[PDB]
Amino acid sequence: SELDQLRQEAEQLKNQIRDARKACADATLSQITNNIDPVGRIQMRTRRTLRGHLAKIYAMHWGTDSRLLVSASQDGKLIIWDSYTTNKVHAIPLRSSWVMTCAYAPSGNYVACGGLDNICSIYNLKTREGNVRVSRELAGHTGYLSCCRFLDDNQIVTSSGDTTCALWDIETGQQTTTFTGHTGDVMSLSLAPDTRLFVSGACDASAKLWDVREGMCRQTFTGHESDINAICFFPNGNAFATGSDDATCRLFDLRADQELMTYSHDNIICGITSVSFSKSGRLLLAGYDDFNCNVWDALKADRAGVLAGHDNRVSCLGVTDDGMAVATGSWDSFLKIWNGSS
Amino acid sequence: TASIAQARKLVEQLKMEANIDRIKVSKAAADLMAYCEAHAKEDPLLTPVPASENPFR
Amino acid sequence: LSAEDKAAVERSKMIEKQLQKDKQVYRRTLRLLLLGADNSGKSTIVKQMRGIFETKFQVDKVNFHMFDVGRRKWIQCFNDVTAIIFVVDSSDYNRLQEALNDFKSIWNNRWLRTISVILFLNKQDLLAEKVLAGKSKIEDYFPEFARYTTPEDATPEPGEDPRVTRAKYFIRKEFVDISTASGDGRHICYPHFTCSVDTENARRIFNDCKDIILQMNLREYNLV
Amino acid sequence: CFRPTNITLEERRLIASPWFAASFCVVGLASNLLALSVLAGARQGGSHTRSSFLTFLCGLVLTDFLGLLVTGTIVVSQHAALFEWHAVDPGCRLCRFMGVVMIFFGLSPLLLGAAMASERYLGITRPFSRPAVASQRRAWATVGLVWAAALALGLLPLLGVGRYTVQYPGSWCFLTLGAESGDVAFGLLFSMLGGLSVGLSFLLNTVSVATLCHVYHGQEAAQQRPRDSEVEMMAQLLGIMVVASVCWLPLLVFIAQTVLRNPPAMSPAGQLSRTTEKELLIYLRVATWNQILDPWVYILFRRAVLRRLQ
Amino acid sequence: DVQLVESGGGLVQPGGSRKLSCSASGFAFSSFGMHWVRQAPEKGLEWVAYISSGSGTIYYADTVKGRFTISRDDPKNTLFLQMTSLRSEDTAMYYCVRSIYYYGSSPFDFWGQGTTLTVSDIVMTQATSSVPVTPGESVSISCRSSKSLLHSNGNTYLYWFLQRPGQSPQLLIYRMSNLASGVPDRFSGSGSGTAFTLTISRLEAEDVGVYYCMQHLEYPLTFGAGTKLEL
Ligand SMILES: O=C(O)CCC/C=C\C[C@@H]1[C@@H](/C=C/[C@@H](O)COc2cccc(Cl)c2)[C@H](O)C[C@@H]1O
Repeated sequence: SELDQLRQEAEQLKNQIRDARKACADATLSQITNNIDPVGRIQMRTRRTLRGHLAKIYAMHWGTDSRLLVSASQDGKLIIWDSYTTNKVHAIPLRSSWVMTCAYAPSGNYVACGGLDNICSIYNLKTREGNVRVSRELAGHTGYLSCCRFLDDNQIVTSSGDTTCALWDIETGQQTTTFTGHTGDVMSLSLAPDTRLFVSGACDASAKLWDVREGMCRQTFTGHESDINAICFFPNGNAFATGSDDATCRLFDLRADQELMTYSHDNIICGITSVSFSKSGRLLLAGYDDFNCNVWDALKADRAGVLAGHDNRVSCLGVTDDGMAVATGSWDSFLKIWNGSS
Repeated sequence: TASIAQARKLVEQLKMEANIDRIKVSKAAADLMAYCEAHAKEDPLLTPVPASENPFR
Repeated sequence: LSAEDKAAVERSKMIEKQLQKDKQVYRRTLRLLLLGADNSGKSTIVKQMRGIFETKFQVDKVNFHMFDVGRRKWIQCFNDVTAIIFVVDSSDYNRLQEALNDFKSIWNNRWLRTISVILFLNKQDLLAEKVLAGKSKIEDYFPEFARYTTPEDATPEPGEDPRVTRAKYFIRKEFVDISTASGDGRHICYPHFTCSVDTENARRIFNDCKDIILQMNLREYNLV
Repeated sequence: CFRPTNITLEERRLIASPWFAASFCVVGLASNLLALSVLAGARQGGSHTRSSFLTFLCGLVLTDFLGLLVTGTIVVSQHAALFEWHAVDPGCRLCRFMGVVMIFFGLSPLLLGAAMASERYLGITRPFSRPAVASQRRAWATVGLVWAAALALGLLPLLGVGRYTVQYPGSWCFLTLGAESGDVAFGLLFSMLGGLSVGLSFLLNTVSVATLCHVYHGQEAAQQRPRDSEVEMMAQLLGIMVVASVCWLPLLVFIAQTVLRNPPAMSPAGQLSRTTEKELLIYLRVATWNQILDPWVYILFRRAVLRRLQ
Repeated sequence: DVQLVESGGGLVQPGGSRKLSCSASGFAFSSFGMHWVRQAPEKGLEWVAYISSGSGTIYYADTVKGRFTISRDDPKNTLFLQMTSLRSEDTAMYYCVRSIYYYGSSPFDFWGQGTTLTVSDIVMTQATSSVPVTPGESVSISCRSSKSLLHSNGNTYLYWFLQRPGQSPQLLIYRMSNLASGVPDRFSGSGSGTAFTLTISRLEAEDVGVYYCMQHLEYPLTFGAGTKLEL
C-alpha cells in the first residue's frame, strides 16, 4: 500500500523532470554550431614512446607542470616519466599488482593508485630519504577502486565498484564524506576546475553531479544505454562528456541538465575507455577498444582525426594542462605522446 | 521494511533535482561555443605551434 | 646534455635494468584465474596445493601464480591469464543450473575468447555417495538424464558403480556441450573429476597448462 | 678461372637446355612472392608474437627470393647476352662473385632450415622453456649469424682454399672438384656443413613428430578436444623431412664421393669427365627446387594460409 | 634522521696514503650520487671527486686525478676515498656530500660533518670577500662566471651554499632560483647568464657565515672564493 503509492510518486517526479528538461530544450547544439567552420583534419604524430611497462597499462595522469606523468600497469609497477626526455624518474613497486587507477597530485608531491585490493595508496614523492614510500592507505571501500583524483595534498576523491564515491582526509585516513546513490559500479570521476563539484559515471548508464562540500547528488544525467567507462569535465566547468560501451559519447550540460550532443559513428561498434578535452575544449579525444583514438569536434560532432599507434586496447588518455600534448596508454604496455605540426 | 525506507529516500532525492533552475539549451550551447572561440588561439592541439615552441620536437 | 642530464639518464637506465630483472620473473610465471562459487570448495583446492587472494606454487621448476576471487568490469584485468580454473560442486544438483549459467557467461565472455578453461568438477566422492543412496534423482532437475546412456568409450575407475558413471559423465557432458557451442577452437575446456582431499590436483593443472602452452605454439607455427 | 669448355650442339637442348634454368626462376620467384605477400599479412596482423618463428621464416623467404633473383638473372642472361665468358668478362671478378653468391644463397636455407627445426623442437618438446615475449632482436641475431656463417664459407676460395671455376655447360661458377689439397679440404667442408644441417633438421623434426604422436595418441586428447591442429603440424614437419633430404642429400653426397675418387675425376690438365659434368649439373638442379619448395612447405601448404587466399 | 659521518682523517706523512670513510644512515644510499669536497684551512671549498649511483660514472679533479680513488659499498652504505702520494697541498677538511639527479631534484642538499686531514674550467668569482651587515637589513651577494651557466634546456646550473662558523655547508639555492627544503623564504636567488645575485631580506644572526656559489654546468665542479657576512 504505502510502498506502491510511493513508487508511483517517483514516476510522477521522473515525468516532471523529463518535462522540465524538454521545456528548456528550445534548440539543439548541432543547430547552434552549424554556422561555425569545421576544425579541418587533425594530424598528430607520436613524438615520444614510453617503454618499460611489462603489462597492460590501465591509467595515466599528467602532473600540473605538463612535463611529468605517472602511469600504472598490472605488472605491479607505478612509473613516473619525464615526457620531454622519456627518462624514468621513479619506479614505485605496488603491493597489489591489480591497479586500475592512478592520480598525480596538483602540488606534485604525491601520487595515488589502487585497484582490486579495495585500497587507495598514497605515495610521498618528496622525502629526505630519496625514495618513494607509502604515506597512507585509505581503507573503507568494499569494492575495487576505479578512479581517484586529488583535490589538494590532504584531500582526494575516490570512486569504487561498490556503487559509492568517497571524499577522504589523507592526514586522518578517514573518509569525511561518502557519496551514495549510484545503483551500479562507478567506473570514473572527473573534478571540476574549481574543485567544488565532480561528476561520476557508473554502470547504471547514468552520470551524477556531486557537491564536494555539501556531500549530496545535485543532478543526475541519463541517456546512455550501457555502462559509462569515462568522464571528463569541460574546461570551463559548465559541461562534461562521457563514454560508454554503446560506442557513443555524449556531451551533457550542467545548467541545462540534459544531453546536448552525441558523438557516434556507424563504423564504431566498440566500447569507449577514456575521454578528454583539449585546452580550449574544441576537441574531444576518446579511446576505443578497436585499438584507435578518435579526435572529435566537440561543437560539430565531426570525427576530426584518428590516433592509430597501438596494437591493443587504448585504455587511457590525457591532455596536459597547457594543452601542448596528449598521452595515450594502452594494453600493449606502451605510452605515446602526441601533438600536431604546423 | 528495507524497501519502504529506500523508497522514501529516492522520492526525496528526486524532489531536490526537480527544483533546480534550468537555462535554455540555446543559452548553454552559446556559452560552450563562446568559450571554444575565445580560447582557440591558446590550444596547441587545435592550432599547432611552430616547431621552435614545441617541447616535443 | 648537461652534467645533471647525463646523471639523470644514468638513473633512468638503472631503473630499466631493475625493470629487466622483474620482466624475466614475470614472463616465466604462469598466471591462473580461479573462479567458482561459495559451495564449489575452490578455497580447499588451492589450500591443499599450497580483495584478490593470490597463491603461488611451483610444480617441477615451473612457477604457478593463482588468483582466487570471491562482474563484466573487473574481469578485463585477467585478460592475459594462461588458464581459468572453473570449479563446481557436482553433488549439489539444485544449483548445477546456476553453475552452467555462470560457466556459459565466462565461456562466451568477450574478454575471455582466447582463454582456456580448466574445468574442475569438485567433490566427486560426495557425488558418488549421493547417487549411491538414491534419495535424490537427477531426473527431477534434468529430465533429459533419463534418456542418457554411458558411452562404450567411457573409462570408469576400478570398483566403481555403473550408476555413478552414468551420472558422472552426464554432468561432464553438460559443461562440455556448452564449450563446443561456440569459439571455433580458439580455447578448449579441460573437464576433470577432482575431490577436496585429492593430492594430484596440482599435476592436473600442470599437464593441462602444458597442453594450453603447446597449443599456443602450434597456432604460431601453422600461421593460424 | 676460365676453364676450357666445349658445349656440344646435341646437348644444347637435351641436358643443357636454355629453358631448363629459366622455368625454375619463374616458378621460384612466383612461389616466394606468393609466400612473401601472405607473410606480410601475418606480420602486419601482429598475432604472431610468442615465437621467433616469423623472424626465421621471413629471412628464409627473402634469402630464397634474392637467391633466385641474383643467380636467376645471371644464368638466363648468359644464354642470351654475352654468351662467351672468357671474352665478355676476361677478368675473374664475376666468377668470384658468382662463386660466393652460390654458396651464400645455398647454405643459408640449410642453416635457416636447421634453425627453425631447433625453434620448433624446443616449442613442442618442452613448451614451458619458451617465454612469451620471444624477443625479435635476439632472433634476428641468429638469422644474422646464419647469413655470416654461410658467407664465411663462401670466402674461403678467395683466400686460397679451393677455387671457383666455370662449370658445364659454361653459364655458372662453382667450387672446383679437383684433387688439390685446397679443393679436397673445401669440398668436404662444404658437404660436412650442409650434410650436418640436413642431418640436424631431419633428426630434430623426427623427435617433434614422435613427441606429437605421444600427445596425439592420448586417450584424453581423443575426446577432450578434436586434435586436428597437430595433424596440420605433423604434415608440415614431414614435408620438411622429405623436401630437405631429397633435394639436398644427393648433391652433398655426390661432392663427397667425387672429391675422394681414386683416380681423381679431374684430369691433371684440369678437365672433368663428361658424365661427371652432367651429373653435377643434374644434381644441382634437384637442389634448386629446395629453395622453390621452402616457401611452399613452410607456408603455402598450410590450411590456415590457403583459406586467406581464397 | 639523515646522517653522514666521516672518519679516517689524521696526521699523515708527506707522500703517504690514507683511507677516508663516509658512513651513511637514514636514507637510501644506493640511490644517491656522492661527492667529496674539501676546504683548505682559511680557504674556500674545492671539489675532489664524484661517484654516481650504481658506480657507473666516476669523476676526479685535475689536481687529484691519478692519486685519489673514490669508491662506494652500497650494501654497507659506506663511501670510501683511497688517497695516495699525499702532499702538503692536500691538508684540508674533507666533506661527504650526497646528491641525487632527476628532474626537479636538489643535488648537494646534505653535507657531512667532515674529517680533518693534516699532512706534515669555469672560473667562479666572488670579488667581495667580506660584507659588514646588521640584523634586519637586506643584503645582496654577487657571483660571476667565466662561462654562461645557462644551458639550452633552460636551466642555469648555479648553486648557493652557506657555511656557518663551525658548521658544514648547507644548500640554499639550487639551479639559481629554487629554494632548498628547510631554508627560510627570506633567501632568494636571482641571476641571468653570467651574473647572479643572492638577496637576503631581513638578515638574522643565523645567516652570519660564508656564502659560496658553485656551478654544476660541467665537471670539474668549481666554487667561488666566498663572501663572508659579519656583524
Ligand atoms: O642451365 C644452365 O645454364 C645452368 C644453371 C644451373 C646453375 C645454377 C642454378 C641456377 C638457380 C640457383 C638457385 C639458387 O638456389 C642457387 O643456390 C644454390 C642452389 C643449389 C646448390 C647450391 Cl650450393 C646453391 C637459379 O634458379 C637459376 C640457375 O638454374
